[PDB]
Amino acid sequence: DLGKKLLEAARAGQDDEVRILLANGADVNTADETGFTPLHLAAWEGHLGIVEVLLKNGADVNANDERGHTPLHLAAYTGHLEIVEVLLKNGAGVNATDVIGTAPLHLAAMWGHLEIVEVLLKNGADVNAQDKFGKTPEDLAKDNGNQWIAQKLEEAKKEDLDRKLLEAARAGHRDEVEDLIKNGADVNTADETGFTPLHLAAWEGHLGIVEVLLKNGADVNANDERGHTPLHLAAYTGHLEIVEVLLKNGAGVNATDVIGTAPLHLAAMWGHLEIVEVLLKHGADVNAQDKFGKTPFDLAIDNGNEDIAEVLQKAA
Repeated sequence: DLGKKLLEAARAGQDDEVRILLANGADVNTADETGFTPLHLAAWEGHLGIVEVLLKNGADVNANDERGHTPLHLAAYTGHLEIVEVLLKNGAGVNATDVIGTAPLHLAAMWGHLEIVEVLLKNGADVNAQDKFGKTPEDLAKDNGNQWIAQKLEEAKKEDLDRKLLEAARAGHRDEVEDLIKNGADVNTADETGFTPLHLAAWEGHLGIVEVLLKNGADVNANDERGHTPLHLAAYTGHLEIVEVLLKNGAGVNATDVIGTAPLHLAAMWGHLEIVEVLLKHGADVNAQDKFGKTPFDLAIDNGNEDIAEVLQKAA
């Protein structure tokens, strides 16, 4: 009956009695009739001291009860922020669900535990997880009156939809892009360096996605942190058909980055003759110097692109 005495001590919060019982051979993973273990109970009542002890003595951080509740489900239910951080620390399942489909984030967002919510998200909690009733954490927050947590969850949702749109744009998944847009993703979002979905599509040469993004209000002249526009990226990677659509949709043909390089500079240095001819036809300044002083002609000569040098020398 050591199991009963360990369950009791864990619930009451008797730190020493927990150690005395474990030392005398108590099974750290015993369970009452419903399925709660010594860890479940210590997490339900908030005894951080016994939590750390039990984990250190071989407790299963992810034990389930009859209804599929885990220790993390409980600590998130009772608002004990310190215990949640430690359960995750030992490999607790941030997205473990119960028979109803409820995850810890459903619980921390239903009982107004702002800190626990942002801690769960940082560890990978899914804001779009739906329970058996079709409720996400954001739905339960609005049903109870936690409006700040609801906004935070909305923020994380848009943050996640934007990341997906950037990746879909890079990878060339026209279907995912168009659906992400129809779900409210910002076509103008930007990663840490300032690349928008239209930057990535032009860089990778996915013409179909360039067109879609532009038809949905994408900033054709958006600048990354280095001052590059999508046209800069299409010109130097050599995607002729994208350059034409970009220019047809308002692309500044004389945009300059932090180094003072225009698209013509990049097309001439990388040796894309057709794009050089198209840029000139659309108004590119043939004589433009970058901050170091080089013209596109000098860059073509530097790289042995004689055809390009000829065309630039004639347009000058």
